[PDB]
Amino acid sequence: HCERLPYDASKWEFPRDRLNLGKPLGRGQVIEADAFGIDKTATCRTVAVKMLKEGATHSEHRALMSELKILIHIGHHLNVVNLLGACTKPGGPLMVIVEFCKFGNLSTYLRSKRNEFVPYKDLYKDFLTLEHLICYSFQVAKGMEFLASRKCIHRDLAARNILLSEKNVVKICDFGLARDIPLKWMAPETIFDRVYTIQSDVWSFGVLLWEIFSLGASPYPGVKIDEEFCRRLKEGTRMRAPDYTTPEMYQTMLDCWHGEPSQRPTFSELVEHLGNLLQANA
Ligand SMILES: COc1cc(Nc2nccc(N(C)c3ccc4c(C)n[nH]c4c3)n2)cc(OC)c1OC
Repeated sequence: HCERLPYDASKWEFPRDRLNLGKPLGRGQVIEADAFGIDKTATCRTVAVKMLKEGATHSEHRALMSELKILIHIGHHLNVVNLLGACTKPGGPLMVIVEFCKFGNLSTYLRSKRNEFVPYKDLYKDFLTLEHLICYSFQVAKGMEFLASRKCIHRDLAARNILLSEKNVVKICDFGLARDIPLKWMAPETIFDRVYTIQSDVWSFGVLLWEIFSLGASPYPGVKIDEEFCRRLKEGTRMRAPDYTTPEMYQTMLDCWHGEPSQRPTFSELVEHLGNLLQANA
């Protein structure tokens, strides 16, 4: 019921003749673009634009319109990919304009920096450290506490859906399955009972932490995702600690993977706790 939602064109509508489309960013289609005056200043800024494919079904146009209204409803936060404007009027294609994250998804970035990482550390001069990793974790937690306060469940929280921007700002994206009230990231109650709550997102956040402190490895390495895996997960079997974690961060993963959803930390508690780890590293 996010079709009903209002669209204030005065606030959001951006003229199509001030958008210059660039290279595709993959796969609905996302394209890199240049927008003049989208923050109301006299500047040409790089943005990302979701538009439709050459087919134009009603359900596809409905879906994208729903994405837009959900983003308007959610509101702005530093640690989500924010809406800048949209092109919705009868002139041309439906286009949703968001902030461009120039480094792409966090899983891929982290993988590309495995020989450019050192923990806690004589002027290497470009490398990732534990500080960065804990900083990214803290930021996603902040983004999730925000989404939780807007009464959303993400339902697909994974490093590939975290985007990296300039100045080490990470942003939660993919709100196409965000609701109001892939198995290796899924909580047991969501696997077995089909449940989704903010506390199920906490479990996924735990898998995301494992992804961060493995530098973008795939969860449950070499494990068959079958009826046994789900047995083991129900029982209480968990991933071992990844290669680049601290003890404290692995403990937080285990906490997020509590069997009882109400016994997992809330995102506010994770923001508190991760904030303390960040300052302890520093
Ligand atoms: C993941 O691929 C890259 C992304 C990006 N950067 C980027 N920044 C912001 C958004 C965004 N995306 C994909 C997007 C935008 C709008 C929507 C909407 C309405 N729904 N979903 C959206 C998804 N992609 C940069 C890359 O290399 C530099 C990538 O590697 C090719």
